[PDB]
Amino acid sequence: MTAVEFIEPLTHEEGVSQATKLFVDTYGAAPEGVWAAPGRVNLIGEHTDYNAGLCLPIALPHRTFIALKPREDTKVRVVSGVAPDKVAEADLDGLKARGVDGWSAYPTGVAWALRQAGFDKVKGFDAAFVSCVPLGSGLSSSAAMTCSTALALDDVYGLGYGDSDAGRVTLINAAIKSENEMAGASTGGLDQNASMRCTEGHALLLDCRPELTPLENVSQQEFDLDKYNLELLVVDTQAPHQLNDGQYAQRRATCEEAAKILGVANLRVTADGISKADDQFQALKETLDALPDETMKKRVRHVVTEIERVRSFVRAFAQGDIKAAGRLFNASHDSLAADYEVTVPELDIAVDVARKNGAYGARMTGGGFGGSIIALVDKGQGHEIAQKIADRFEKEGFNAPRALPAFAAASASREAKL
Ligand SMILES: OC[C@H]1O[C@H](O)[C@H](O)[C@@H](O)[C@H]1O
Ligand SMILES: [Cl-]
Repeated sequence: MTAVEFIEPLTHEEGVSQATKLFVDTYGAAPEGVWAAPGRVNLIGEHTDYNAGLCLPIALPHRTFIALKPREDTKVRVVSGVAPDKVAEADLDGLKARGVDGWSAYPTGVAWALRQAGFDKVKGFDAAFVSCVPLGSGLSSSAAMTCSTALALDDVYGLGYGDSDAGRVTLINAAIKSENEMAGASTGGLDQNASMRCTEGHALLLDCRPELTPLENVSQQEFDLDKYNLELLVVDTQAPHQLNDGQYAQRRATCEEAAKILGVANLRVTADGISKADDQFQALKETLDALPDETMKKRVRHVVTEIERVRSFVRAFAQGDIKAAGRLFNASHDSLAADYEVTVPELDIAVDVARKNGAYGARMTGGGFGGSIIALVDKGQGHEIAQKIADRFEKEGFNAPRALPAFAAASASREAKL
């Protein structure tokens, strides 16, 4: 039985080359250019983004590439390099929310979102996608697809939102709106902020209070693994997970009803009230006594402690306290498992193997219910822990996992013009 596979990121050259070839093969004409948005890892601050909390993503070197040409009419053609025979075709003229299904919903929905926002310059396009953000990995293949399309449409229609950070929040809202209202997949804003606003060697300290301007809601935190002789191990469990199954939405609804019983606009209000209390334990106790439901107490107890763990992680990493940073990873997972109840055996067992084989800490990243774990480990130990996870997986009768190199990489950009 064969060694655990590592999924190497497509280079600049491979992405441009493969995106354009799929373009020419499907459409015949050359694209106007090639754009790209990365997948992401969320280091800590999970199930916080839709509660107006704190998140800390990095962008992966792993990118979705779009070759795009705008069209004179309102028709949209899209093709994906995982099925280069199925061209999906749709029409923007009079298009309604939910008006496209399948994966074509996501990129079509981006033009739909921009025309809904009053960008009357935006008509149709042909696009070809090639990605190495693994599907079902919970590393935001979704956001990589929408944010690449949103940057391409901004560029070819000359909207003027692509060449600034502040500008991209308008493209981000469009990408978010495509996923929520066209693809009908509930999403909270973490993935698309990461994909369009992270920078190399930095994590994005994202504040999700919706009243904040773009300059107020991000801080670039130094995240140089080489400084501390670290490696970030990422292992996609490949556990089975129905893409959009209602679990994520139930969570959001419980939180939204938490906030209503509590009489706050959102749980970040509640979390900030507890944090600044002398006796945080007494502050959380008085909060949970207001929620009569056992499960709702646990969801709120997760969101309150998780926001504080983001502030605690940002301090720990800047101090070079990698033991303390690892413990914060461990506490975030443990909270996701017990209090939020979004883990599965594959995630728990992968984490336990990492823990018992010298990881500073390990945790599920993104939504849960499957997908990927992340581990702060010593440089040169990633392969060994990945292979230990794979061996356990086979002993368990689980599907084989796969691992990804990971480090803080660049956000969305244009890769090619002519
Ligand atoms: O941290 C939980 C996470 O789950 C998914 O990846 C969502 O799309 C994100 O917006 C975020 O809510
Ligand atoms: Cl096909």
